[PDB]
Amino acid sequence: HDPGRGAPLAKVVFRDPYRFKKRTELFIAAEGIHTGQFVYCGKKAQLNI
Amino acid sequence: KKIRTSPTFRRPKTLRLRRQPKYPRKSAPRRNKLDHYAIIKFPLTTESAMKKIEDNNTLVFIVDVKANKHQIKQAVKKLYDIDVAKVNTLIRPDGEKKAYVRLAPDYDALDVANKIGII
Amino acid sequence: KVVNPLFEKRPKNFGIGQDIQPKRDLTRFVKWPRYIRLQRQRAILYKRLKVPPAINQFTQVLDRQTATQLLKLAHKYRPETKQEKKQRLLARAEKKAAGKGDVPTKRPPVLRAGVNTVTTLVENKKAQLVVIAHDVDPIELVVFLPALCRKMGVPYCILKGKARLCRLVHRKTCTTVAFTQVNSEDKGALAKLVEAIRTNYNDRYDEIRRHWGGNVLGPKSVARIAKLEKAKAKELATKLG
Amino acid sequence: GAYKYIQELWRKKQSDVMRFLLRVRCWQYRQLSALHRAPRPTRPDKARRLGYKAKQGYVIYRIRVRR
RNA sequence: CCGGUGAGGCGGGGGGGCGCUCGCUUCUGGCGCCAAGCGCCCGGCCGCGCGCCGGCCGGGCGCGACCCGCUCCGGGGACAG
Repeated sequence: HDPGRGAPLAKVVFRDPYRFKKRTELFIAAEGIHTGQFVYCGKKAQLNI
Repeated sequence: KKIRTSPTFRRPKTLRLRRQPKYPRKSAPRRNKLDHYAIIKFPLTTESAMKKIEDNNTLVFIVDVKANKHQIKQAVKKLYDIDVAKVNTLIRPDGEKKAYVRLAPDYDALDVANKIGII
Repeated sequence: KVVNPLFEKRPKNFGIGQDIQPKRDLTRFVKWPRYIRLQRQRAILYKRLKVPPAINQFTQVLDRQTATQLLKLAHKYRPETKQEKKQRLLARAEKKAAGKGDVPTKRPPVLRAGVNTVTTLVENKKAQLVVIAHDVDPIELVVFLPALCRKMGVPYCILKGKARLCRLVHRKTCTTVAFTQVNSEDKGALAKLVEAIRTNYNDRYDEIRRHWGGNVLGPKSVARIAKLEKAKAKELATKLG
Repeated sequence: GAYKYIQELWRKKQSDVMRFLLRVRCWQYRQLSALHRAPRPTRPDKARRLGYKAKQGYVIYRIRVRR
């Protein structure tokens, strides 16, 4: 929960495909998003919430 | 053929030489103004100091404000040919530094106090 | 056997979502310091912009085979350097009254270095061959000079590198070099060199004046416009013909 | 000498050669800092006329000012 | 002039092939780096001895991880300013 913002945020952890490290981003959570869920991003990503 | 592994260009480390002056900035080094005689001003002969010397087996001196406890210990050792257990210092509400010099059990504070002249 | 069965292969799939990418060459994607980017972008601009023929003339430089012969001739007439002027002066001083030394003897022919000196002896029709560097940092130093050489009938050539031209003299750089006079041994070689030089610069100066140079787009834009032109041709390339 | 030719060239600023050179120089200078040391005089003839001499101890600086 | 980045794979070419297509990853709150393999060389020790032969120890280079390029990628643009 972000103070001053009604919409909740979601922390998503990726892996950088250049260095051995785990990147973390703070997206805006959409309806139906739950913890322990795989979310994809890219041109070939499927059409899911 | 040296490949740029990273996309960042940082400043290379160049050789830096150590200073080798042609002449010294000043002709001679400054003589120390905190010698073993300047640090110790005079022993304290107050009634409280007298009782401290007689009972706690310590010595009370008036010391320069710039002196450290190691300097006080070494100065007392060099001056009075004594070995010090510990030194407790304080700043009096007049600008002078007061130090309690605890003497080792081998030596007696009363004897050295008689030798230096205070009693 | 010489092969241990424990020796496996373990290949790496360098794809998307697989193990991390290898440390490839990234010279194209380096955030270079501002001066490197500036010195590359000024060359890019010189390629893009319509360079006037006065500056574009120095892009036409003498070829390697003629340049090496020119340097071979120039090395013979190098000016006196340090440690040699003093030796000559001492030789003349010790011979002041030793062998009846009047010292009128001779000054051997030498090269000419400065722009001022070369221009002065070109306006007087004293020079026979003039060599001009192409990479002077202010181009304004040598713009008029090819036109002046053509007007005065003095053959001129453009040589690669001001440092290379200035290595003939004993300094870092030199703008131009002029052959005021050469020894009788090398007069035929000089004549051949000036004959080869003046058939590329002096007699074609009108073309050089009319020859603008530039307006060359980058390979990305050129490739894009070529793709568009090929598509436009394909619109009517097999349907009609 | 070449200095007379350089001065006469610099008097014809409206010409294509001079305007091209001035535009390139202006872009290069605009890509630099507002005050930095220039190693050599861009206009040797003008510097000589103003009193500059090619000797050690003579320094020039390029300064950018808002119009 | 604006945005992103640790300015990390931009544009062309034929290499690669399951079939234009991609740098090959979508049933799950796992792991993933600092190369394996191949090939060409160098130095020291030892035996054959004709030694770029073999055994041990320690290293170098290339493919693996395609080639060439001129703006880092994009978005505006003779206009915003």
